Amino acid sequence: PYIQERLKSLNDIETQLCSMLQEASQVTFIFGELKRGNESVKPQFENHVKQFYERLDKSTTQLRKEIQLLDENVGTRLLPQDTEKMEEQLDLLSAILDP
Amino acid sequence: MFFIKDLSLNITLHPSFFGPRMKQYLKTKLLEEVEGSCTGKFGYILCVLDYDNIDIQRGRILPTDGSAEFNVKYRAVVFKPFKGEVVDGTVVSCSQHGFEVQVGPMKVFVTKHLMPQDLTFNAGSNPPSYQSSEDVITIKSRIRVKIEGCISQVSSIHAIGSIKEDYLGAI
Amino acid sequence: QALDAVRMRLAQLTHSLRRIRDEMSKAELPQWYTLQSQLNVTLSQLVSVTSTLQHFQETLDSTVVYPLPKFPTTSHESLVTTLLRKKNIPEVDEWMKYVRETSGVTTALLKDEEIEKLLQQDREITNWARTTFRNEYGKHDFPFNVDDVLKFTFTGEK
Amino acid sequence: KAIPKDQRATTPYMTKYERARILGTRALQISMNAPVFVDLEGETDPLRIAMKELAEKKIPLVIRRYLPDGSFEDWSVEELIVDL
Amino acid sequence: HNQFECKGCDNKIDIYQIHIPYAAKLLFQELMAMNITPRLYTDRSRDF
Amino acid sequence: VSTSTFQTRRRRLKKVEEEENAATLQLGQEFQLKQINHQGEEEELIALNLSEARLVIKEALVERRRAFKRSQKKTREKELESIDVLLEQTTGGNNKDLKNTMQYLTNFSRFRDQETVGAVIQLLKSTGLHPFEVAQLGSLACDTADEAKTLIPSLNNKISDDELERILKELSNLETLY
Amino acid sequence: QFVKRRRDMLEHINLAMNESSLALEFVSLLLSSVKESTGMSSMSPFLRKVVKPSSLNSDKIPYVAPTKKEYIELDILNKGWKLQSLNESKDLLRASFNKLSSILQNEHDYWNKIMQSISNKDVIFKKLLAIKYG
Amino acid sequence: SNQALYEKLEQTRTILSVKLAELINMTTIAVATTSVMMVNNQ
Amino acid sequence: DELQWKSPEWIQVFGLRTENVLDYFAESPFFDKTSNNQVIKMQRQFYMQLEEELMKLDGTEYVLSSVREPDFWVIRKQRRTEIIPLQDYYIIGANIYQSPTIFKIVQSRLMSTSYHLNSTLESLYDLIEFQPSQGVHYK
Repeated sequence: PYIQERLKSLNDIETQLCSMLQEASQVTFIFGELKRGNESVKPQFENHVKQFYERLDKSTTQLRKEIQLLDENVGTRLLPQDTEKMEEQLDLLSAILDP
Repeated sequence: MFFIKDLSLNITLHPSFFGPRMKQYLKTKLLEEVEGSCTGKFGYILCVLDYDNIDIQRGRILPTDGSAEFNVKYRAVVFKPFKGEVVDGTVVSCSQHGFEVQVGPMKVFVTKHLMPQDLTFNAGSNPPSYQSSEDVITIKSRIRVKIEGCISQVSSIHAIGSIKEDYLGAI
Repeated sequence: QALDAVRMRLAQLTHSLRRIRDEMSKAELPQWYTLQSQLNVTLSQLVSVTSTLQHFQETLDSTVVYPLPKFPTTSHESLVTTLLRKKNIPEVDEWMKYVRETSGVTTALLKDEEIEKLLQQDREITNWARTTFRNEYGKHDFPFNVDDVLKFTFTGEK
Repeated sequence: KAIPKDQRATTPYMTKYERARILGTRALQISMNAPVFVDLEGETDPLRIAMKELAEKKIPLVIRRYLPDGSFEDWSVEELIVDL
Repeated sequence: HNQFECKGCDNKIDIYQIHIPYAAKLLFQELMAMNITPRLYTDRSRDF
Repeated sequence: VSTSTFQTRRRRLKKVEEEENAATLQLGQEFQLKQINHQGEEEELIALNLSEARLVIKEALVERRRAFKRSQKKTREKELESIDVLLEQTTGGNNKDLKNTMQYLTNFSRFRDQETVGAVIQLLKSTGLHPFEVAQLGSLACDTADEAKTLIPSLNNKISDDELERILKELSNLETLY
Repeated sequence: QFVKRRRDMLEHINLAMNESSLALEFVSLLLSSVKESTGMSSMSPFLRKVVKPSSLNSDKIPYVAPTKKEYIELDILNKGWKLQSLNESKDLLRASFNKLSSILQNEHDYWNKIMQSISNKDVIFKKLLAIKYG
Repeated sequence: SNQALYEKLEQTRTILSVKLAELINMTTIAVATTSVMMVNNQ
Repeated sequence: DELQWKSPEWIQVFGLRTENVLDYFAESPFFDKTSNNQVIKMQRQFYMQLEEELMKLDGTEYVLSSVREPDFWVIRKQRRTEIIPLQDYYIIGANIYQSPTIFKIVQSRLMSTSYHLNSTLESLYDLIEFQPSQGVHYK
């Protein structure tokens, strides 16, 4: 369903955020490495740190759009039977009469 | 300046309000009628103090209609400008005739002729300003004014100010 | 005038501290957001106090503090020594010694020269980091009239 | 100046004029849709309502009795004897 | 416009309203035309 | 319905008596310094400097929010925002007069804390000047005793030139560095 | 035990309290010397009573700042300490990342079983969801 | 009412990014201990 | 600035009094042999009149900034040119008091406060459990 798609998108956004956090950690530790005079991680430090910002930016673009879609869907896809019981019993009854 | 004054208002209640939320309606009717008003006699009645200890007193019932009239005593912070008073404030408007300085609840107008000699209105400036060599006065700057006189218009008090003398002007 | 500001900051900090203790003394403890809020207030205060200390630290390094003739030196000397105690928290200085030993590498000997080269490496690394920050930051973007209808149904006029 | 309750010396009984004015005033207020302090046992005339309120001494009014000097004694309708 | 004024007094503030029989409003205007001042005050100053 | 005062006056029919107001300390008939309490006792005039006025109003508008939630039962830049919150809760909202007064007071106040204000209050009250002058001295920051005696002409000879400079020194120190 | 941990926390925070307060009082008296003027009012009542007015003194020195500028080791100590703090912070952040990741696993499992949760008829209300069956 | 959510979220994003970069600037650069405390805060 | 020097026995071979307090100032580790007093002493070997003698000589000076007998005195270390100071030592209870700053004591204060702040912060920070729907709850 549509709501399922929305929820899936939101979950994806959550995943993105998590990624951002992880690469924040990476960035911190590897900055610690660079300050100590290890430059070998300069490629990997900046990569993880830049991939973080890229991932965070992507999540921001994805999340803000999702919020806009919710506002546009108000009144459209989003809010602002005993005859069924009877058919069940009749079915049940004819089944008893003719097993 | 900026005084605290002991005042009393007369409100009249129609009998239908003679219920349990009476004192409440009265204090409310006081804050409606008095707070944010302005009179030549007291200045701007800005804010009523001690909302809990507003004295409602007893209400004399008028003898024709059943209504009841109270003398609500209250304390308020007021604002009344005086001639000769020196005030800091902000420029809010600035034309070829002078500029207005918003001071508290009231504006004060500084006519182009109570201004330092070389400080003159230049309209090519954006926005139009007063442009001395060591001063530029425009629509957002802070000024110190001396109130040359007040005009009472029982609804507001307007006044006219000078920045010409020593120790005045921009700050 | 500076000492007045310093005393103000210290007073505020003391207040926030007492408040924290008060919140802790209650069994259930306060709403977490409130505790964090007060914590932030304390943060602002202590930042102001450290910046003010440091700004006056040249002027604070400048003086001598001893008891005046009116001080009850006879009865309590110990409280006077406590008030004048310049010894750090033995734990703060034990983790200062522990941090410093753990702080990489970096052993005395040295000697300076080579230590200034180390500091230089740190500073140029800082510059590189700043540039990187600059570029990385560069990489992102910041029908009808109801009355008339009714009137028709009641009188027939269009 | 206002005479203290413990020093009041006017009649403990309600005057004809007082009673006529209380009944007039309540009836007026009752008629201006003021809250009624009694069970209207089917009553509709505000004077008959007023009479009923005064009959049960459920009238929240006070008589400020002025003395020729300007001073006064305040008396509650609840406390005034209605021998009229 | 809620404007009040008693020019000559320059009083735009200390003003009251009263309910009197028009014949008295008349009588008072008449006594004035005849140079007599029937000043009406809403407070007392004598006591007794 | 015109809001009255705490004192009485003889209606001599001659409305032509009112004088002007200046910095000869000739405030109104209303604002003269020997004035009368609601309880009837004669107390002195209360003029507030800003900071002091900013606190009175703030302290009062909060006492009022309390009472409204009771009956419901049955950094300077940051403060400019919080204040506009308090107003929409406690004031009639149409009160543009008060809204500016708070923006003004909040931006022009020299002393932030009630402690600091009290320190000014203490200091300035040994001088026994008019309550109007001590208010001005608390509102207008001055460096020279001339600056003071120029912006507050009401002084001139009430306080010495050097004793007034002592005070401006202690005021400048008490000044809150926002 | 959690409560015991709370006791520890309270203990530490209380120590902080005492220290900073002490500093403030000392400052207060030292100021009570000249200005003040109202500054001495920040002193505790017992302390205020205990000490007669007019306490301590001060002297003039430059060159304590120059001696401080002469010795540059404190800056190096600062850098190192900062680095250490950065490391601890790194570890902690890694931990947070893991925890939040797993939390996201379970929560989105819940949300997926709830995408599977099927219908729009019934009224759902809320920190947990409840349905009105009746 | 959803616009408020959008505003709060955007403000939150800006705050997060800005605080991250600015904290990254704050360290590298008891003063050091104070700096560490500030880092912890951010 | 962090230390306290005491030679409690030095009182015993003399007794502790004013000129004594000066000399006992000389006995403690806080004293410097680069001062003028040491020179005067050595020259003598080979209390007002002392102050009179310090006016002739040029160098660092240590003078008497109090007498409360037999307990307290300030002894001032000053640089004479007009007299500039340096630092101020107190003598109370047969123990030399270190002249600790101004700035350093404040440093101590800040340090301590900050430290325990950190402790509380971490300890409490471990405690909370976070759910997106539940926010932060304390179990």
